[PDB]
This record gives sequence, C-alpha cells and structure tokens, in this order.
Amino acid sequence: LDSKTQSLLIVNNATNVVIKVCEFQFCNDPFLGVMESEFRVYSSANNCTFEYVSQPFLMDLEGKQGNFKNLREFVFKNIDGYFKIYSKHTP
Amino acid sequence: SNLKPFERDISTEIYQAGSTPCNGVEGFNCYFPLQSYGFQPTNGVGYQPY
Ligand SMILES: *[C@@H]1O[C@H](CO)[C@@H](O)[C@H](O)[C@H]1NC(C)=O
Ligand SMILES: *[C@@H]1O[C@H](CO)[C@@H](O)[C@H](O)[C@H]1NC(C)=O
Repeated sequence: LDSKTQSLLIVNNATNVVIKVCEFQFCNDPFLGVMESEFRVYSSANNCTFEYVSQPFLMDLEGKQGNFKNLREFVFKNIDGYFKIYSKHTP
Repeated sequence: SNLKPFERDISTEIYQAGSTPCNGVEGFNCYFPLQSYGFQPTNGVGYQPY
C-alpha cells in the first residue's frame, strides 16, 4: 500500500460508489471529511488500471447520534483474480 | 513464486535471487524482474512475435 504494487480502492461516500485500482500513495492517517471539506484517502494516482463509478443515491452525510437502524453486511474475497463482493442490507 | 490463475502483478522491485539485500542496485543475485527480447524481421519462426 505504498505505490510499489497495485492497490484496489473502493469508496462508497453516501452518493456514488467509486471503485479504482491504482498504484495509490496512502496517507499516514487516511480519511474523507464529513458539508464534506476534505479528501485525503490517497495522495497520488499513477499507472492506474481500472476505474468504475456507479449512479447517484442518497444516504446519511451529517453527524447525527441515536440508535442504529441499518445493518449493512459485506463479504470480500479474491479467487483467481476475480474480486467477489457480496452484501446484504437489513433494517 | 509462481502466478495464480489470471493474477496480474506489476512491480519494478529488483529481485534478490540470494540473500544479498541490494535494495536499489542490480548486481550478482540482484536482477530486475522485467526483461525484454526484441523482434526482428530476420529472426526465426520460433523467435518472431505472435
Ligand atoms: C464521492 O466520490 C465521487 C468520486 O468521483 C465524487 O464524484 C463525489 O462527489 C463524492 N461525494 C461527495 C464529495 O459527497
Ligand atoms: C509506470 O510508471 C512509470 C513511472 O516512472 C512509467 O515510467 C512507466 O512507463 C509506467 N508504465 C509501465 C507499464 O511501467
């Protein structure tokens, strides 16, 4: 994860799911700001081999406390070069 | 090590064949993994590009 090999990056930032496969330079403390005012998940793009962006949607974006309403489960596995993502959303 | 099916792996790390941690200079038991052969119209059947 230091630009010497290829690294898959998946971000779901409440609107459009974006998937990229780049030789990314990651920060010492990766983050996206929360109205959002930062984007520091990576610091460079170089010799990138794949990018995909989905359609928009709407999700939570603000700081709001309470009790949890949505359980969102995922499985991530890599078999013979195929990166398989499974998921289930439930109230 | 060898490759798993359909895996790609781009890397310019110079390959220490032995225990000499060269870490930036090619040498004995320290080579680059990427090699290139050339293609010429005068080459043989088995050495022409496909
Ligand atoms: C999430 O990332 C995508 C990547 O292109 C960007 O277009 C989108 O505006 C981002 N969402 C924000 C900043 O809320
Ligand atoms: C990868 O990035 C390097 C950066 O120095 C560049 O020279 C090279 O042409 C790029 N492509 C490949 C296939 O290595």
